[PDB]
Amino acid sequence: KHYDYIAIGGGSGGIASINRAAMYGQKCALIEAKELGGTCVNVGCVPKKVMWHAAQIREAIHMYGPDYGFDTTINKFNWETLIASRTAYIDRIHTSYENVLGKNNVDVIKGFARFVDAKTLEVNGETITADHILIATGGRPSHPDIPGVEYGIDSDGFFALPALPERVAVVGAGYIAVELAGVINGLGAKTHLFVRKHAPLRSFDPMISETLVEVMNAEGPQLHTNAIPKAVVKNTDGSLTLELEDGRSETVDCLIWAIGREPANDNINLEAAGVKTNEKGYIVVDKYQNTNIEGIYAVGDNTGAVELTPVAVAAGRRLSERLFNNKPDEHLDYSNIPTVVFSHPPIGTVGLTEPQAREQYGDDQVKVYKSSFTAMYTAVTTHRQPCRMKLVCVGSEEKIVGIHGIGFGMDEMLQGFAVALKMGATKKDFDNTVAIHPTAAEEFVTMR
Amino acid sequence: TKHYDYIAIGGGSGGIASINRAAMYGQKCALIEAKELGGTCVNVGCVPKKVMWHAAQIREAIHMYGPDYGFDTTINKFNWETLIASRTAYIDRIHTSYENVLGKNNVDVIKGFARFVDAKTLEVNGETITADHILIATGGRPSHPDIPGVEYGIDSDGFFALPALPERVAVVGAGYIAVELAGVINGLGAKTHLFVRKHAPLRSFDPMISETLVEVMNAEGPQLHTNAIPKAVVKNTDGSLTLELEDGRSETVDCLIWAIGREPANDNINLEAAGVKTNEKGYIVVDKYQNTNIEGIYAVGDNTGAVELTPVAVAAGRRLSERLFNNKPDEHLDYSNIPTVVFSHPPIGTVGLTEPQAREQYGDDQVKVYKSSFTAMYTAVTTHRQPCRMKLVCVGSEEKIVGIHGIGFGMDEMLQGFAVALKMGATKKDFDNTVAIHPTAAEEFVTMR
Ligand SMILES: Cc1cc2nc3c(=O)[nH]c(=O)nc-3n(C[C@H](O)[C@H](O)[C@H](O)COP(=O)(O)OP(=O)(O)OC[C@H]3O[C@@H](n4cnc5c(N)ncnc54)[C@H](O)[C@@H]3O)c2cc1C
Ligand SMILES: Cc1cc2nc3c(=O)[nH]c(=O)nc-3n(C[C@H](O)[C@H](O)[C@H](O)COP(=O)(O)OP(=O)(O)OC[C@H]3O[C@@H](n4cnc5c(N)ncnc54)[C@H](O)[C@@H]3O)c2cc1C
Repeated sequence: KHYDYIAIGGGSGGIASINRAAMYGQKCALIEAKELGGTCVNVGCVPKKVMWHAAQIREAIHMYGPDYGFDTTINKFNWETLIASRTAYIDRIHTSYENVLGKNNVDVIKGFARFVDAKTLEVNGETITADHILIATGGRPSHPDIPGVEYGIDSDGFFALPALPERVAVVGAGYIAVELAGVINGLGAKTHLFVRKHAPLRSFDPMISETLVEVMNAEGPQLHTNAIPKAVVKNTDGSLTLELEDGRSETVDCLIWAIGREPANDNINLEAAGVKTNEKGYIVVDKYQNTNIEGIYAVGDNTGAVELTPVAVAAGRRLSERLFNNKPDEHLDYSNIPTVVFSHPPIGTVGLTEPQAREQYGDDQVKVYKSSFTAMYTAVTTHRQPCRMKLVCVGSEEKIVGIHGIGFGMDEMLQGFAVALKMGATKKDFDNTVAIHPTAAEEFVTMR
Repeated sequence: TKHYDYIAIGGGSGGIASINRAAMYGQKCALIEAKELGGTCVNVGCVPKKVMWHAAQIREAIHMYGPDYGFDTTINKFNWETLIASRTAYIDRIHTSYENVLGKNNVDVIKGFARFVDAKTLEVNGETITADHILIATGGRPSHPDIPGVEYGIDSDGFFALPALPERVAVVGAGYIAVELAGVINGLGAKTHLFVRKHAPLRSFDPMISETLVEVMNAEGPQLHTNAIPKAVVKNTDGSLTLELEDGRSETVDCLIWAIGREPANDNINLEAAGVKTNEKGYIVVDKYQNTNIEGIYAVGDNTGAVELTPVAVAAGRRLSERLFNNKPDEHLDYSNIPTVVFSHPPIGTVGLTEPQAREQYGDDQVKVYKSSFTAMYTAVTTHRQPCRMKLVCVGSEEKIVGIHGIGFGMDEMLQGFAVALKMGATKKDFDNTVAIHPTAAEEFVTMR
């Protein structure tokens, strides 16, 4: 069959790009091998945040509730109820995506697509062709090459767990590892986080990784630094022992590898089409998401750009705007992208870390404002938690170039500040806005 | 007589903020406070109210949302004395923090009630003190209706003094304080009734907000009673109270809270002696710079009739001290586009014009509204789904944003940054060119179509 536009992959980039193209009168197909919504709906953003809210409830009950006067017994934590509630919600989201594609008159093809040539794809026996093809195949979890690697599960396997294990080891140091260790610790399992160097989230502003270690030392998970996995041994009683190169070992009931992800660009016969990948296997794209082959584009996690859904969505929509709505220079600016990590406590960051701003503008130019306070929710309890915020300003005008915070409230406060940063906010702009009291967010507009 | 450069009558939000900033530029200052430092906000307002909102959030997490997340829990005991002890200890720590700053600033704090002797002289505890600049920042107090049995009701000060949680509670009023208190008390488990005089609470807020709030109250409490005009309160034989309305409806509760309004506390300090003029409602009249009619006397905060919020008293007090003592002859607070959060169930955040106000001021042809409505993800997996509704109000070709309104989980922390953007003159394009953060409620404002 022939189409104007085909997107291979029904994840964040594929759905956003095909719906926007279909609005401009293009006849479109979307090929998806598994579930609509991709990694973020099914094994990513959405089920992760439900599990985070579940940890938050268990912490309100068990950790903070006693100092607020609530003596509570958790009679049972029914894991199947939570998974059944999470699954029904994701099923409702699937139905909504289908409804939107249908209204848009997009043909959804369920199957695994491979290139025959630059303009031709085979899917389920059938051959289809199009003048514009978007490869938005995402990625998948990496696994280390060590003895016993196969006794560990990865983030996909975490969402498929039948019960919460008693003792859990999470290996990795990026935001996924930190979020999963934070959620599993919050639900009551004995949780260990193993990072290779001295702290998780090493690329984040120092204030953020410092505070997170602080919190972890006070409330779990148990952090183990300088940990290089060497082997995993399955024990007679079925437990696992993770061996570190330095001789340390830990015996857990479940081990999750959360070391990194790799691109899923490999069994689709890119060779036929002549699309060039880079060393790491990412599809190489220019500013405009163009591959080396005229008429083939890539967006999302398979291009090696930052691995976030809003980025695959925004790049995918701007691409359909360029191709089909004659906006020849439309493209995503990949700077000043806001990130929230659903750690305990949450992290929000946009712009340059203080080290980056100093390297780029010089210490002479950089003024940093910082605030450290106890989160009001925790201030009346014996489990007080820090909240730390930093504004990084450059020049005499103190133009804001980085906003960073860790503490309750960071997840919802950051979006509006990211709009202000994108507009070119100076410290004066923030100070001239009246605070909202009592909130964590008013700290950014009353820094001195 | 002791003589000061600057004296503030009232140690609450505006008095403390103004005196500290004056003291920073070397002015010798006195602060007179008749009760506790921090004023209404610290002692019977912002701070204890938010601590009780958190306690209602924890009881809702245990009792309402937790079972659908798989937690089967028994609340063995809700110890109110423990909650009140934690709350009170926290406020005592804040009193100490204020004392520390004022002390480091060499401000003389006088505990007693001040009254004017003439335009430059105050008497406090039999002593006389004088100053070249006097700031009246006396705040306000709860109003009470003039009807039989009003004294069987308490007001919001009395709420923070409750010795226990009553089983049945009536809150009478329709503004943000009645709404917050009724949602907290309901969240804490009491049978709660909210009585409003017309069709909905928060009638001055954008219609989307009062509408959604009614929906939520009808689904999860408090019980809302509209067109309610209190006629009398009867104390019954058993101790309960029956509130009787003008149209003949009646309700028997164990506690009744008046949260109908607040009046200025400007009536017992002998303003006459100083020559200061107040308006019909008893507020002190000030200009753009917080000047009263008497040269050298100024007023800020709730006793001027401006918007009754702590950040506004603070910002106007600090800018007044900059204008007077740090050579900024034009410094003053812009009272437009002040953001507000209401800690209702769910919270509300608003800044700028409501859709009605924007249509009246700019005409229907100029106004473009964008709206979004969805289920809060926290509640979406439970049997107690709660709406989240958001609205951007835009004007002109450029779609300049003039109002941002929302009700739903997350509105309390997301609004500050969008208020900065609105203050910067943001258009809908500026929100649209910012990359979203997923999954949040706040990303809805940058992806509206
Ligand atoms: C545990 C976890 C948590 C995360 N949390 C967040 C978060 O909270 N916020 C956030 O912004 N980001 C989050 N992310 C990242 C986000 O999920 C990704 O960045 C986003 O999904 C990437 O979009 P995409 O379009 O590139 O690919 P994907 O969503 O991965 O989708 C690609 C689709 O291609 C399909 N497919 C692959 N090859 C073929 C083929 N040849 N034929 C047909 N179909 C094919 C796949 O089945 C898949 O559905 C998270 C990721 C993980 C793993
Ligand atoms: C229940 C409730 C909840 C609220 N919640 C919020 C909120 O969450 N956020 C928010 O921004 N605002 C909130 N407010 C509003 C806020 O509390 C007020 O706007 C703020 O306190 C006003 O500051 P002020 O300086 O004008 O007066 P106040 O804080 O009231 O202080 C005035 C002070 O003057 C003292 N005084 C009076 N007369 C004399 C005298 N002659 N001599 C000596 N001392 C005297 C009083 O004892 C008092 O301490 C709330 C108010 C209430 C009642």
